[PDB]
Amino acid sequence: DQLTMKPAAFLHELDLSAPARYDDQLVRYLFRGVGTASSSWYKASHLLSVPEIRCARHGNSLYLAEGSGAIMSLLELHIPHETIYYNTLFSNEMNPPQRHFGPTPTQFLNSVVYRNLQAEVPCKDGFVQE
Amino acid sequence: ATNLSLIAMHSVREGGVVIVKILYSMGYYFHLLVNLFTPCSVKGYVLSNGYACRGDMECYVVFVMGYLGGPTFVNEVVRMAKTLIQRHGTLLAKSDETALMALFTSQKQRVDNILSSPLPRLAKLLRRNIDTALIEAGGQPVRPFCAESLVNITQTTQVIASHIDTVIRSVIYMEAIDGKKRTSLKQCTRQILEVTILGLGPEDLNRVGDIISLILRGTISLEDLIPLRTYLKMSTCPKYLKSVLGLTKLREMFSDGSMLYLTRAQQKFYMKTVGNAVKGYYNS
Repeated sequence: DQLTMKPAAFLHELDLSAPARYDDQLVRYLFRGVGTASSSWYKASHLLSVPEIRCARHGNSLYLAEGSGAIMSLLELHIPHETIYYNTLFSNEMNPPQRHFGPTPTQFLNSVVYRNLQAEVPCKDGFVQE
Repeated sequence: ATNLSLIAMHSVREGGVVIVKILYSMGYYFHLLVNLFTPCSVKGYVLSNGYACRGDMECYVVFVMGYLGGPTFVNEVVRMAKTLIQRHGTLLAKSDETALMALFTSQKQRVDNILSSPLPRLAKLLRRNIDTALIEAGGQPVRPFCAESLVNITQTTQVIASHIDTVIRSVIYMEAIDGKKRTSLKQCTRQILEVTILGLGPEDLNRVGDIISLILRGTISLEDLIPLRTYLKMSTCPKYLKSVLGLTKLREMFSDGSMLYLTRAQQKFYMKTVGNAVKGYYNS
């Protein structure tokens, strides 16, 4: 919990109307023990501290260049959206022999949102997602 | 950045959220995204917890989209921001970037304070991780491959004794080739490592520090995982091993016959395994 407290996790709001000026640690992998495919959505857990992200329901949700969808898994758990769109750098040479399937994020297939999708369970705002 | 700007300006409704991961040592691209989204958006944010800290100030940037006029307005905002990034300028402020630099230096110092803590304080920090409630929305602990090869401290040491007995008997029935025996002994070494991190509870911390040092070193010798004479005390038929092969040949077989080099990501995997071992994810 101490990695996301105040002297590490900050919320620096930017200056809006400023004029046009002219100017190897393997130890931290002890904390990354959940998730066998990806390990990079602890950074996205800081995004739930923002209230304005959680005040963005009832719409679409574009996701760009995930590759594992764990950020998409977490955020579509806690902030549901109707239709989910998904993008990834994916060359078509990556396929196995005699197989044909496009970009499939591994941990998002294991996510609770996707299992509510295949079982067609309504979300926590009470609708079936897509 | 032009592509990201066009996609966000076409796709996002008013009051929508645009979250972009970014470094900060790539300053040019940072100022360019500031140029492309700052006339478009009404809010700005920079946020970064301790996990992004590499030494290059990685962070998320969150814009909140206000109104956007039309394709004339889209072309004008994109062209004006390209003009401003051409003339060595940006909409970013001075006091804002200095407070940003102060927050990043504070984050780097605090990360160095957390990582360089004592090992009982490391245990106190690992037991209080937020991986329990939030991240387990289907998230699984990073279990090693022998964790799926078990059915059920000292009985773990008995299992290790039986395992090394079986592997040395395989070495005996080999010659009754050299790199292949090294391959079998490296796999034995790897499984001893995985069973060891299975055995790493939140109580025995000397083995925790020793396994962390073995991972950080780069190679693993079987002399470090268990001593020669300590294992032969814990063995079953040590006299047969001394008669057939002997302490010279078995001493050659422990350390230098199974010197297991790792990759980067294998070291990452085992550090994740040690962290889960401290968090109480293998002994229930």
